Amino acid sequence: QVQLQQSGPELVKPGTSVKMPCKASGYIFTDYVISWVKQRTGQGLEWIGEIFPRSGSTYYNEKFKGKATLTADKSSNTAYMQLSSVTSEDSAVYFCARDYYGTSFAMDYWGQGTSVTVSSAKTTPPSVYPLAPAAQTNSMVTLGCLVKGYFPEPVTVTWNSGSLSSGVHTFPAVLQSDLYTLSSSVTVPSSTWPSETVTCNVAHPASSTKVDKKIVPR
Amino acid sequence: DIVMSQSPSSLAVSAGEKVTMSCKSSQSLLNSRTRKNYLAWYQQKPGQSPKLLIYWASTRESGVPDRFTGSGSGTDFTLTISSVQAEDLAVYYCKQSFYLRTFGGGTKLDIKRADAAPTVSIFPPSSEQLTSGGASVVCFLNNFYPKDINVRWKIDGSERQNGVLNSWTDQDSKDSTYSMSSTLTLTKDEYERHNSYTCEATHKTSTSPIVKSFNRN
Amino acid sequence: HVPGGGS
Repeated sequence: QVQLQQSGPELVKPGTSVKMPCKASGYIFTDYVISWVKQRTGQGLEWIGEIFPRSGSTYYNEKFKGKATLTADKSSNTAYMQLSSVTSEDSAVYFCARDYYGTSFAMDYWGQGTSVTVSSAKTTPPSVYPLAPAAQTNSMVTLGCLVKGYFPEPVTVTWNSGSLSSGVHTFPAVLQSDLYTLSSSVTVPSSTWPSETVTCNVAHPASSTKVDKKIVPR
Repeated sequence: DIVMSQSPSSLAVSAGEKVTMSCKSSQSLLNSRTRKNYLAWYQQKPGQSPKLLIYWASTRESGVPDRFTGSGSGTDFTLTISSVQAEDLAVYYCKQSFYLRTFGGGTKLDIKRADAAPTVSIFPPSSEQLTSGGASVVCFLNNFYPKDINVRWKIDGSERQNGVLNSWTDQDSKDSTYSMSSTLTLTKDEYERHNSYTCEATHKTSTSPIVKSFNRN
Repeated sequence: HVPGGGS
């Protein structure tokens, strides 16, 4: 498979620079252009620019001229986008994409996107708390984890290392006072818990923090 | 240079129904040589990267169900979804690649379905949180439709506004329902002054609120 | 390397 491998989440200070890689595999890197796309939280997609890795030739959306700088390293099959003198307006998810120049002129494969937060606020790891439940006569039981007081976004939340996949609702974070709070619920049958173990796995890449909180009753 | 317009900005239909959505460009996207309109459609589901659906205005990409059809020419373009599925919940973008690239502002597709009442579950503060001097009481309102829901907290029968944080999910791609999280955050000493904690959901299934409580005991 | 399909 074609695959575009982008870096993890990034916090960067106002008025500095960030450089993010897009590692290409599964095809001839020099045959296709690499496009970059911006998506601000809850907004549409916006084209930044493109690079031809064969020649290093670039084109830009006029707004990102001098903001964004696109490079390519042919020896590592890796495209880079640098953003300079960054502001809070540059806080967005940034996608890289394989662009089938010559024929389709369409973006046929996308990276998973790199989340960038532009802020002078402090990376703060989360406090993670179990939500254990009385009965309103249900054959199912709902559990949860409270993920409190972290910065920046995101946190990843899985349950039983992602073995409990369905019945999961992870809620979007809300910002208050330079700090995020979210929650996650998992619904399983009364047969499986508390008889078996249910553990929520909270990852916070920005602080290299990883917690496992076991849900235990009463 | 080239400006793209999408309409309608939002759209809702039941599973199995047809939808069409329109895309307008400020200049023609037809190349006289080649004969192709450089117009593509993209799908972006919640939390996911975009996926190419259609290129050259009408050519389906590989991996794309045949219920997705693209049409139009020059400056006016249409995406048709014959027989919408639960899984088609997304924002749909058109995009110009005639000269540079421009995306439209998108068309969000919501899904309509039969009305469903929330499963309500209330959670008292964890001991670990209480150890630190804080107290959060949490209420999960799961798998409801439609999105319109109200939540009220009560402390010893009295409604409480301060310290409440509410968060909604995006519509579920399987059952087309919505979920909500409501968190009442108080100080420990504030939490221990009182005993009865209720979260009450009001949802347009009924008038009668769905009520969930515990005692501190 | 040209700007798009129009070229």
